[PDB]
Amino acid sequence: PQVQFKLVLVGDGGTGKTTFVKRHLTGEFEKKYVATLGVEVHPLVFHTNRGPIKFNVWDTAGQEKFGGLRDGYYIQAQCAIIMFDVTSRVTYKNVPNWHRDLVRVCENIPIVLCGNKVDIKDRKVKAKSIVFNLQYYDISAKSNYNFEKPFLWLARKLIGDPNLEFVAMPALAPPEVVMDPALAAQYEHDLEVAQTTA
Amino acid sequence: QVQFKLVLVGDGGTGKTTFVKRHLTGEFEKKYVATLGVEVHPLVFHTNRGPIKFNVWDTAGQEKFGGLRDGYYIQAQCAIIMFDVTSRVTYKNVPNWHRDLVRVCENIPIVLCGNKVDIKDRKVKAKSIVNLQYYDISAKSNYNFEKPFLWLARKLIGDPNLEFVAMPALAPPEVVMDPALAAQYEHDLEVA
Amino acid sequence: QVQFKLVLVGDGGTGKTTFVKRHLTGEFEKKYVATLGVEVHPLVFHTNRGPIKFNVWDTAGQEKFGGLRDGYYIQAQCAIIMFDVTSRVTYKNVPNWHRDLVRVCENIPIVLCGNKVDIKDRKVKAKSIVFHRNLQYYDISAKSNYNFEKPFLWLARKLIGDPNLEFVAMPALAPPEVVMDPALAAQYEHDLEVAQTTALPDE
Amino acid sequence: KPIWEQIGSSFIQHYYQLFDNDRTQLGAIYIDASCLTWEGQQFQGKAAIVEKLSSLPFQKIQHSITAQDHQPTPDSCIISMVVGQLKADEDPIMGFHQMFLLKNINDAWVCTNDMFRLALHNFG
Amino acid sequence: KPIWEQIGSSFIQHYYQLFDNDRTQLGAIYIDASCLTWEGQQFQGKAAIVEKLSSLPFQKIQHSITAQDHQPTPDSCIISMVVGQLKADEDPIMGFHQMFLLKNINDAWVCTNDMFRLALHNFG
Ligand SMILES: Nc1nc2c(ncn2[C@@H]2O[C@H](COP(=O)(O)OP(=O)(O)O)[C@@H](O)[C@H]2O)c(=O)[nH]1
Ligand SMILES: Nc1nc2c(ncn2[C@@H]2O[C@H](COP(=O)(O)OP(=O)(O)O)[C@@H](O)[C@H]2O)c(=O)[nH]1
Ligand SMILES: Nc1nc2c(ncn2[C@@H]2O[C@H](COP(=O)(O)OP(=O)(O)O)[C@@H](O)[C@H]2O)c(=O)[nH]1
Ligand SMILES: [Mg+2]
Ligand SMILES: [Mg+2]
Ligand SMILES: [Mg+2]
Repeated sequence: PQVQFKLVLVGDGGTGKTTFVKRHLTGEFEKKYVATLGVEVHPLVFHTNRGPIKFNVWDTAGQEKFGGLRDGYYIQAQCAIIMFDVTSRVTYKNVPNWHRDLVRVCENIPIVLCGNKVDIKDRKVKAKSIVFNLQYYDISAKSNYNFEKPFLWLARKLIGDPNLEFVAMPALAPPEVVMDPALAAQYEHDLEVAQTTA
Repeated sequence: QVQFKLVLVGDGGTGKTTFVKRHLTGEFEKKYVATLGVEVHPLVFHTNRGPIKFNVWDTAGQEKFGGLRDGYYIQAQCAIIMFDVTSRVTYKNVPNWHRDLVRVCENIPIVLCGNKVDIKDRKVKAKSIVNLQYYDISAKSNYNFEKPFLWLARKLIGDPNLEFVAMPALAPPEVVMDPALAAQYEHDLEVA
Repeated sequence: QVQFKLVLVGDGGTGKTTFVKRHLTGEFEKKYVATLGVEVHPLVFHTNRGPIKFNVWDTAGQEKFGGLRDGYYIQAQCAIIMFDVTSRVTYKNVPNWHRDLVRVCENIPIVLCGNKVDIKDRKVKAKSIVFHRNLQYYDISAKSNYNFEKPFLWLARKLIGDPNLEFVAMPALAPPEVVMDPALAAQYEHDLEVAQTTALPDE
Repeated sequence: KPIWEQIGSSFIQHYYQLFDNDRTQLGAIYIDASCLTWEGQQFQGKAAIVEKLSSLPFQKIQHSITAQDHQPTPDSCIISMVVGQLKADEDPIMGFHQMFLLKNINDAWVCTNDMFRLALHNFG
Repeated sequence: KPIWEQIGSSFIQHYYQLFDNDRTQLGAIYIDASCLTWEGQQFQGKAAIVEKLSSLPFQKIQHSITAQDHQPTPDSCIISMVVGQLKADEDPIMGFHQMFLLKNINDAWVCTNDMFRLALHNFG
């Protein structure tokens, strides 16, 4: 029928996975909870210059706070977002564990790494540490900062068009926090420098 | 709108699901709730007092393993207890179902239904059967389909003169109900 | 004397004759009875409570063409059922030997023996061997005299009613024609131990 | 792999293979002291248990294990707990939970205690 | 109601009361010989168990019991199985199971064995 892509969203509890996916208002409105699987599936539609794409984002019911995910949570995933908290160094050090599982259960699908809560001034995990088929982005879910970036990169990879663009932002929940334009510019530069080093 | 939660209970294989599925818009508009093990069939009836809706709870077959959960019974305003007229054991389990129901819901109206009366070799007859009403039904033939719902509606609304001004669209009969048997069955029960 | 008839049975080629022949004096003193198709070996074992004599009945190969006659089984006070651990068919016939044995001799003590455990590429392993459940099992290798005394000791303990009975000395045995790898032997004994301790009930 | 986990895993595989194949033969894993609680209903001993399981009114059933955990107890028993799914006849797939306690009696691990519940609840 | 049902129900009520309000105070029910398997991860001893349960990354949690079944064991223990639902923080409601083996020591019942799982599966 439609070109749908299963996107599994994973990462340590409290990293802001749920807050992040909920930003897309229609996807929240039209989500579906399946308790047997422990997942809320959000249909996130984005509109590219070459038409619409639909990400079916699997958000956990918080069972990562209890233990590991069932393998069937990952099954048939076509892309993924690994999420950590830039104010919590442990969430970042657990990223390889998440990556480890994804590669095991899943095919060589594209994966995006997202460091969340960059609006919080006291940042522990910075660009330098992060940069040393995978990409990284700073995001702040509470301020919609860089919200579209992970989806654009995955869309480009999945469709095989590196010149793919989004012609319009989906309806987003209004920012509950200000992303300081000065910090954002600085972080964006810190990433420019870290990229030049890579 | 006026809606009533109706729990449809009884032994496995008595024809509960076949009965409720008869109501076509109710089947089409049903909703499965996995955690509760129920399919809720929203059955609308047009009455001389306006539209009423019986939200009928049908099991996912878990009555085969044992009793139903409280959450299945909770806030039911009426109930249908069903059994198989060809299986006497399903009828001897009626009090257990009644008991399980009352334990959660003390004083709701109940209709008892002996299903499969189209099967000529019948084991449970009017002799043995006579806020609780009984009707013969045959789900496969649409026979007496409306009877339990009309009684419950009159009882619930408190209007003994409530009428269904229209019959819901029913799945076409898959079996014929013998007119002579029906008349006899109806005669037997009328008399008391 | 204190003697017992012992019937040694099982499929042909399982190594029954090789086994009984290990006891050199019993081979020397054997008596052949053509009419019953048997060679009877007087196997003397010397226990701490004195000597015991197992008169072992060995076939003349008739098991290759079908079961043994009642005249063979009759009056047996104990028995050994043998199979080949490299041949699955011989282990699948073990129940058939038990049945015939029980028909003519209902309640006698029986030992089950998996022969030729010296051969690598064993097919019938410990885990598979749960049949025995008056029954006892042992690995044996006739060609190497491995565990040769085990079945007779167990049978001697049951018959006399003394579970503490020991053999004070091994009889004169034919020198091993084959090596039983000690490491391989230790492993096999461990497998059987574990199989027993992790046993679920019988069907 | 610990010995208790070995015995437990074997028991679980055998119990569900047999249940799905033929309920009526499950008597062999119990004894007369055995306790069953089946969806709240209690049964004692080999016979009553076999009667109960055999009487379950479905023509066919299938089980699958999602997770099984095993432990030894101070009294040298084995606890075996299961969370899985099942399908009776053509009904929807349902989760289930089951607990077994194993004791080594007469050189075989018999089930002394058994508890079963469907994964159905009170809140939708 | 049998004695094992009265004791079992009291343990259950006390366990989840403590668990829902202050996990850190759950040591008292466990001993050094206690075994906990928590979503597959095994733990031994009162100290290690309390640490694990305290470290669980949620701020609030709430359990409701769907069903609890209690039996007496041949070695005079009480084995209990629980099926129910929980809610951590503001997350969705999930099903769960939990088993307890209670042993009477010095006229005081303590948990020697504990197993926990979320009622989650690989496929619907
Ligand atoms: N300041 C800030 N807090 C956030 C952000 N995203 C999530 N949080 C907070 O992190 C906590 C847990 O978020 P949640 O979405 O439940 O994380 P999850 O466990 O990965 O689903 C909540 O109290 C949120 O307010 C963000 O972008 N900025
Ligand atoms: N002859 C006859 N069979 C029926 C009738 N209603 C149901 N059945 C049959 O009874 C069997 C079980 O019916 P089902 O609806 O699944 O019973 P349930 O377990 O109570 O839901 C099916 O094979 C149906 O075909 C009826 O009115 N007449
Ligand atoms: N490798 C090995 N071969 C054996 C052993 N016992 C018997 N055999 C061989 O098996 C064949 C038949 O053995 P035999 O004693 O005649 O078996 P029987 O028919 O049961 O008496 C002979 O070729 C033997 O060499 C053993 O312990 N190890
Ligand atoms: Mg979440
Ligand atoms: Mg049904
Ligand atoms: Mg021979």
